[PDB]
Amino acid sequence: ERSSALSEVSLRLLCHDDIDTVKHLCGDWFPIEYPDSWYRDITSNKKFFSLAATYRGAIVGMIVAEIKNRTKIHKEDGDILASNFSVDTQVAYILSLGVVKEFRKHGIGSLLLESLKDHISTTAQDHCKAIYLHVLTTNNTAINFYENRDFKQHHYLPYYYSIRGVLKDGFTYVLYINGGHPPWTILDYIQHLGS
Amino acid sequence: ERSSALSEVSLRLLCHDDIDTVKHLCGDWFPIEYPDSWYRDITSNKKFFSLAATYRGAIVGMIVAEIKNRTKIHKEDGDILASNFSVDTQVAYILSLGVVKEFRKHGIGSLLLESLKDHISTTAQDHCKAIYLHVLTTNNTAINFYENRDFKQHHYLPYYYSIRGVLKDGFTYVLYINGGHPPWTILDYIQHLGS
Ligand SMILES: CC(C)(COP(=O)(O)OP(=O)(O)OC[C@H]1O[C@@H](n2cnc3c(N)ncnc32)[C@H](O)[C@@H]1OP(=O)(O)O)[C@@H](O)C(=O)NCCC(=O)NCCS
Ligand SMILES: CC(C)(COP(=O)(O)OP(=O)(O)OC[C@H]1O[C@@H](n2cnc3c(N)ncnc32)[C@H](O)[C@@H]1OP(=O)(O)O)[C@@H](O)C(=O)NCCC(=O)NCCS
Repeated sequence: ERSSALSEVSLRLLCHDDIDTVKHLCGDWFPIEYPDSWYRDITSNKKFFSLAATYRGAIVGMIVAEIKNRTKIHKEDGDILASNFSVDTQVAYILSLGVVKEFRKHGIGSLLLESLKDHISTTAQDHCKAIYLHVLTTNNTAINFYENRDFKQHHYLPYYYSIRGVLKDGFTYVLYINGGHPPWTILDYIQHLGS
Repeated sequence: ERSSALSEVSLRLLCHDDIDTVKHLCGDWFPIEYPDSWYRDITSNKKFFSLAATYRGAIVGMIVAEIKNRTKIHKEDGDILASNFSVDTQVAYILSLGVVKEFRKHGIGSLLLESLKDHISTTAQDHCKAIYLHVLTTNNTAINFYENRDFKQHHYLPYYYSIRGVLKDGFTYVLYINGGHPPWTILDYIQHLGS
């Protein structure tokens, strides 16, 4: 019924007209209060690669990412890349990846991810050295999907409580590309030089 | 009427019985959703210095702070102290400082702050090197109060949007004590050595 769904899937960019759909689908995945401005920006601003997967013409999945230089990484994740990667080095952050529950396990998520990788290759060549993202600790399904796709769990991010707001805990997950890697400790060097 | 209010003010620790009052007063200052567990912890856990100011026996102000080693500072604020301050160095973070609006400008906030400074001296001696806190960009009144009290604006903290949650923008404000200072740049050294 839905069994054949991948054969009826097309890829397109998000656009302003998609905002209400995007609110609905994102809200289903994640209980978080993004402002309208966030939705307008991700849907309409070319700084983002925002790609939808449609089934029978209706969005059933999306990936939203930003390719940016390493200085734009928030300090909590600054150490995803070693210091010997210069300030000009690029990374891609995945703001959102999701697929509608009924449509999961048909290969849509993988297709979206692959599409982003292709986009990175054409757009940034070998300059981009990591793709990174955040997952809630609770998301067993997502973690499995990413781990199976070579993403590594970089570190735990704790609950954050402040006047500015509250953040749930999470993990940063990173796929390294084009030779990227995290900072190396004394032992890491001892190993490479040693052996 | 309220004019004489400081003469009728007493200081006491927060306790479990205060939680509903604390929710009410904090909520009036800040629009943020702390979980019940946060309130239980700040009211009852001795890891925190949580001090209330009462007028006619009722809480009209409070300060909540935690004295902690520097490794416990979140990475966004790691650079409040220079690297030559060892890992054993302590800082105090102010989780909350507020006074009920009608009772403001009677000296209650200053008293709470001074009390924390006294607590730090007896508790940590000269080991604590900074007191730091966060304010929303919107808080003109708080900024004035802190700036007048020698706190410096260390840096801007941007809006944060993620699956984990949303944070409003803010500033980190720091008072240095016992010789504490931020990292020094090449020019900063050139100046000290130079002149
Ligand atoms: C993680 C997620 C995106 C995966 O999407 P999918 O669309 O489920 O991804 P895929 O279908 O490509 O892969 C899922 C599994 O199905 C398998 N699969 C793909 N097609 C299949 C098929 N036709 N028949 C059987 N299995 C299939 C894949 O091999 C994969 O298994 P593997 O990891 O063992 O290889 C999805 O679980 C999700 O949207 N979760 C919500 C995550 C979230 O909260 N994201 C951000 C919040 S805004
Ligand atoms: C910042 C804040 C705590 C200050 O409290 P206060 O109780 O107002 O502080 P004080 O009364 O000590 O000082 C306020 C001013 O009144 C002056 N003052 C004190 N007593 C006075 C008096 N009796 N007559 C006239 N002025 C007086 C003080 O000198 C000070 O002015 P200055 O900065 O020019 O010196 C208060 O504005 C507040 O609670 N703001 C909300 C901040 C917030 O959101 N905090 C965290 C959110 S959880």
